[PDB]
Amino acid sequence: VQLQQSGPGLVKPSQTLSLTCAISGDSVSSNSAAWNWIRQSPSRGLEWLGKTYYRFKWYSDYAVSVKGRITINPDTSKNQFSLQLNSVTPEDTAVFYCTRESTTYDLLAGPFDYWGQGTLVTVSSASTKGPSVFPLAPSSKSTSGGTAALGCLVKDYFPEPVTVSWNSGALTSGVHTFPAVLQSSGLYSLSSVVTVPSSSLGTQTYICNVNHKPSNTKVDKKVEPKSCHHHHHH
Amino acid sequence: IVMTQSPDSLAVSLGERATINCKSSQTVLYSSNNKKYLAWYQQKPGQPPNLLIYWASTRESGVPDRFSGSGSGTDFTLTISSLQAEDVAVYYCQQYYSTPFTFGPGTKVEIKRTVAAPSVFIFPPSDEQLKSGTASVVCLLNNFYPREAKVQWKVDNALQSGNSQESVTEQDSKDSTYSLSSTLTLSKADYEKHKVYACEVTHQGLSSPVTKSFNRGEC
Repeated sequence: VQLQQSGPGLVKPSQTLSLTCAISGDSVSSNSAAWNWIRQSPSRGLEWLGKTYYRFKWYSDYAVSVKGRITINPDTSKNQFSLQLNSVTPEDTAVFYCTRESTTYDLLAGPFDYWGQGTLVTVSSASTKGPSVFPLAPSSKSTSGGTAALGCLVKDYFPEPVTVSWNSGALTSGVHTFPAVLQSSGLYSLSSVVTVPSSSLGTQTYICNVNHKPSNTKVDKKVEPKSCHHHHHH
Repeated sequence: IVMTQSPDSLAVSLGERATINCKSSQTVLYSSNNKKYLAWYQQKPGQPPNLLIYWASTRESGVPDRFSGSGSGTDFTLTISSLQAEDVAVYYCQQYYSTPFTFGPGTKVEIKRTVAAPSVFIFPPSDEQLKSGTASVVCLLNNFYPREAKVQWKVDNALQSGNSQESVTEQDSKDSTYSLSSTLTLSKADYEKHKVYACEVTHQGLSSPVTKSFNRGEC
């Protein structure tokens, strides 16, 4: 069983947040499941929003905090279900999760046993801005004991999030992708660094793959030791 | 049904036991079938919660047996019999006894390990960025413990303020360390007015503050 959510991005205030969760390995009409949305925010923590489920017809139940603003609709043809939240305000910004509640016969409730990956929806009137990606080149100042640190600086984007991978996902050990910082301009920046053997910088290639889904921006940057043209006197 | 948890957090050494408490404001033991409608989840940063325990005491398939749950219909515990590095996370309990289903506020679990000094690195701005008119200098503190650290920027030995931002990682799931990135940002004009760019790092693992520096336009 896998639950795959639609991507992150901006919703303008007073408009309708709209997400989808695509199910594989199970049917959205399953007699023994209910299909839920959960939101996770700063201080409200994890909060159940609603669910739909098929017993002999479709039923939906919704949290009182979103009464009259929410719909969760099944799509039997694409084996999906939706979340729509009406008239969103900036305070609706949150990570949203779809999840399966597993039930059986003579049990009318169960835990959330499978979860989507989460979608950060940001409510704001600002426009998206894609990042600039700059190399953090390995140098004498980023080495230590057989090890070299290198990275990418992902600067001036909006909204969160950006995805950073290295070598298309083949490089994961020793990677630190830092939490973004909020710049005074309201834009975000982060860095992603990796520690590699200094012995093999000549034979290995290190490419940071940056994906800012809210703006449909993908950047690949090759990061290499920088050639020297200065100190002009020796 | 308000769910509360205790403690709010904990940090203990590898191989120690940890118990996390959870309470529901009314009973979630169902008289009809004598089941407790109580689940526990593990959540790591960037990931969805992951079901550990349900029916208060049944371990979910694929969950290590060092996780167990027990409870009384209103008071519940999650126990990790022997804490492992990959257990750093937030642990939530949740009742599914009555709508609306409600979650506890979470208990954050961190590993207490031995002191480890940061490896300090510095990166001048890229030529590509400098063409854009801006210079970002990055100071990197790699794989240190404990999380407390102080970075100071000095430009030609003058202490900086108001032009840097930093952030720290979550705790590493393998070596239980933290890493920190600090970025000094100047205009290209301002950057090119000075020579020595340095970050100075104080940490419990360092007998005296470590300074990492470069000379602009020198190599």
